[PDB]
Amino acid sequence: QSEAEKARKELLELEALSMAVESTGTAKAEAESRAEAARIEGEGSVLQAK
Amino acid sequence: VDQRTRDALQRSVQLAIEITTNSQEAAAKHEAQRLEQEARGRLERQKILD
Repeated sequence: QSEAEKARKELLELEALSMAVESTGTAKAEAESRAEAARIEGEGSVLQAK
Repeated sequence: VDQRTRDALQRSVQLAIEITTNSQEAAAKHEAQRLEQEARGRLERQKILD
């Protein structure tokens, strides 16, 4: 179990790189979508107010 | 001289035999259990390396 643990530390630190991706990628995606929609509304509001 | 003494000595050897048959059957079982663990040690480590 000391041998099935020196490798299991390696399986764990690779899951930490992978879980970084699933989380930073998900939050990056839902936030850049809201920033783009609000830019369209913002450039239109300048014209609409003109 | 007496026969019933020779019987009492006859059951003495029937035991002596069973004492050596029990010792190989216990020495085999301890080797079976040792190898069965040398595989499990690798089969469990191999799943983690996959």
